[PDB]
Amino acid sequence: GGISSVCEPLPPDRPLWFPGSTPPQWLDGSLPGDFGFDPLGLGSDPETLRWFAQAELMHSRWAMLAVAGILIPEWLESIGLMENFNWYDAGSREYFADPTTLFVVQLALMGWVEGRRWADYVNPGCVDIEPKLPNRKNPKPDVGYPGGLWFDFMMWGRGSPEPVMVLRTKEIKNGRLAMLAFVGLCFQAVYTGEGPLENLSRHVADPGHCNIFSA
Amino acid sequence: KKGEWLPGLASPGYLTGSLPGDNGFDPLALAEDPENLRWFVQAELVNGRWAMLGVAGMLLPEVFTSIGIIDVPKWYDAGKSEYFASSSTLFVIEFILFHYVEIRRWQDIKNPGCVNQDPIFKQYSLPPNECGYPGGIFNPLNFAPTTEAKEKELANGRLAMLAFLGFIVQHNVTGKGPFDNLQQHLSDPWHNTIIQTF
Amino acid sequence: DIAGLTPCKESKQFAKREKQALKKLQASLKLYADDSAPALAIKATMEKTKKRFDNYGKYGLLCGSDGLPHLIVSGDQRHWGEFITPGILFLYIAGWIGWVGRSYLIAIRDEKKPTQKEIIIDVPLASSLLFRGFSWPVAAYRELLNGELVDNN
Amino acid sequence: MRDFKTYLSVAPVLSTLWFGSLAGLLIEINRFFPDALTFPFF
Ligand code: CLA
Ligand code: CLA
Ligand SMILES: CC1=C[C@H](O)CC(C)(C)[C@H]1/C=C/C(C)=C/C=C/C(C)=C/C=C/C=C(C)/C=C/C=C(C)/C=C/C1=C(C)C[C@H](O)CC1(C)C
Repeated sequence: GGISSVCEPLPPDRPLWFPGSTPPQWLDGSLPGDFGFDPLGLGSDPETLRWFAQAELMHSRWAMLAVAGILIPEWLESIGLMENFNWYDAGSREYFADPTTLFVVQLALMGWVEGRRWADYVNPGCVDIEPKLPNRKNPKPDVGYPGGLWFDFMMWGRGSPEPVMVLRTKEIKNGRLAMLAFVGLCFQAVYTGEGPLENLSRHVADPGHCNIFSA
Repeated sequence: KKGEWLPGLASPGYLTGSLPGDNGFDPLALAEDPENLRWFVQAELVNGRWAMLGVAGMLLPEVFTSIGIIDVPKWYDAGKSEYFASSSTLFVIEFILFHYVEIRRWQDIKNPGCVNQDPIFKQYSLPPNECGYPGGIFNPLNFAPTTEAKEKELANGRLAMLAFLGFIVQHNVTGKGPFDNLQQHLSDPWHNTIIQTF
Repeated sequence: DIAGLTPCKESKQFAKREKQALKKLQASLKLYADDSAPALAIKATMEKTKKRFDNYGKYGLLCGSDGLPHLIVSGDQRHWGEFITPGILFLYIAGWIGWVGRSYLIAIRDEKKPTQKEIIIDVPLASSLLFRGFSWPVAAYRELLNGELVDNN
Repeated sequence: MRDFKTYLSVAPVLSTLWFGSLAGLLIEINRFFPDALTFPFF
């Protein structure tokens, strides 16, 4: 009737990665993108399952940001709005500081927030960033899905347009696709010796050739 | 006013918050024993106060020398300077006086309120007081020793000990004054950091 | 010149030993073309030998009559880096290991089956106690002062 | 997964991991700081 802000677990007859097989007992559909895929049984322990879910979420978000920052500047260079973009050679460019001191500064700045996130995972609610306004009531967020004023300034979560489970599976699926994409780009940059969009262009033309088997 | 050094972590049981400057920072469980905590409070107070005096002595004269008001040698080069007495006599005098005053302090640490009285002029005695904060003659301006002042003193002491560690490490790696290191950092920070001195 | 030992940077026999080592390495090097991988490995070995001899000369080591450096452990301040400083570092690390092991044994002492925690190490408690040995001298000194280091049986 | 982590916590596996990490650290130190007879940093 209103907006439900709780994740709804998928029914036990949900579509699976391998239809006709029995989904594992530790995957009951309560997690985003739950398709019953665990051949090695790595998620048997619920605590390790929570840690692996958070790790998958983090890898998903970093991979989506990574693939966006590879593809969009590469699509701009092919269009012509970037003079000398190359994501493989981007790390060896000349900046205002050495890579080592930039790495140390990045380590400190990122280990602040990664460690605040660690404290939130260990103790939910120990660190709160959303303001405690005098009569506004802050809803309790899920671990790994925070966000009031800063991380969720759109209020697109918490049951708004698509239910929280639907948007979370969408995020997880795009993240898995981006992880596979980034690993593919990393292998293509050292195998083909070319860019991503160039490789796509030579694969779309005569796809019977210009493949993994022709370098 | 207690606070946490780590928001996620819980405070230890022996660090309830009675002591000033309590942020629950004992990850290595050094002060689990109450006698150990009682000794470590005094050790922290004395080390922090000496670090205050030391960091002031190695920072402010160097800043004034760089400005040009006075011509004072660096803190590492002040040992070889010329004085009215040699360094050995000064060390012996300092050893004698420090032996006396620190033995008196150690007696107060072992049993509080036992060495408050003058041994020469017995009519002079310190008022009753907590260990580590001896009032009377040591507090001529009669400033109130509230817990806010104790917390501020402990915070400045911890900052001073960190600053002294930075002082000795920076002189060990660069061989120049800490304010000279600050000026070199302020010249262009992104190529004058810890990284480029190695 | 302690105990009649010349310094290694002013010793003729030290340079002679370096000459024999370099001559043997060059004799091994002469069998291969200079652009090959074995030649590069031999050249790297020669450069390492030269750096080693230069470092041994510049470190202040005293070389004997046979051309080899002799360590002095009597406590002389010129040679505190041969024994005393590495000895202090080793004592610190060994006290770290011993204190961590003793803390782990004390922690699992009052359990139902303590032996199960020895064949199968409980990793979270061990990793919690790993860094407690960083301040092992202070903890050991206080435990000795409070009479907790020893057991009176 | 809990049983596999318990197996990883048993004495030979944990000893192998610990000693392999220690041996790798010592080997890398000996590569980057080779032929160390004294402690010259002080
Ligand atoms: C995620 C999707 C993905 C996509 C769309 C592409 C796309 C492309 N790749 Mg990359 N690649 C990927 C992942 C991906 N790759 C991965 C995971 C790896 C290795 C770990 C590689 C390694 C790689 C190599 C070595 C080469 C390419 C090349 C190419 C072209 C295909 C021809 C071929 O020989 O490669 C097929 C290579 C594979 C190793 C197969 C990996 C497929 C993964 C496991 C699953 C993707 C399937 C899934 C249904 C994706 C959805 C499709 C679509 C809706 C997005 C094409 C432009 C070729 C090139 O451009 O030459 C000119 C080539 O040389 N790729
Ligand atoms: C790729 C798709 C994707 C999707 C579907 C989701 C989905 C979800 N996220 Mg995740 N997330 C992602 C990527 C994604 N995320 C990335 C890359 C990060 C790292 C920065 C995060 C980190 C993250 C946080 C920190 C939070 C969420 C939250 C949520 C919810 C918000 C709805 C949503 O994001 O809008 C769906 C639509 C989009 C993602 C469209 C893509 C955006 C385009 C490319 C750019 C944005 C446009 C423009 C530049 C922005 C405005 C400009 C302005 C700053 C001036 C939803 C469950 C919130 C939460 O769960 O609270 C309940 C929470 O606060 N996410
Ligand atoms: C607490 C805790 C807790 C947990 O549980 C564990 C742990 C972590 C281990 C712990 C610890 C921590 C820390 C950090 C510490 C630190 C310390 C310090 C640094 C000190 C200093 C300290 C320091 C000090 C006193 C200082 C002093 C100084 C001085 C006197 C000076 C002198 C001088 C001068 C003026 C001038 C001239 O020209 C020179 C001289 C003559 C030289």
